[PDB]
Amino acid sequence: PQVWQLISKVLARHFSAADASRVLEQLQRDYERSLSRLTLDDIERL
Amino acid sequence: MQLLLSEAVSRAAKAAGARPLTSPESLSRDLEAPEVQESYRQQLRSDIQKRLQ
Repeated sequence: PQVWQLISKVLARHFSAADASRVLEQLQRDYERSLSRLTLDDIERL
Repeated sequence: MQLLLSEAVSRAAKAAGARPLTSPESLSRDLEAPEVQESYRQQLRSDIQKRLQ
């Protein structure tokens, strides 16, 4: 369903269980930081 | 902002210092599948409109 759920399954398919969660947390922190730094130009590149 | 989920995960896996047990190509291929990439694109659009308000 939601993308974090999709991603969680993919990572569990390619990483050890411990690694998969760590990648997913890092991915979310990275994602969160990119939202905090969002500009109008970023939006316009969608 | 990374547009491609495969690129965001590659950068996150390196930052976390985690290597796939399959291969980085198999992981990217999986994340580049149209459905999962579009789900990522739609989530991003949603979150951007959340930032915008």
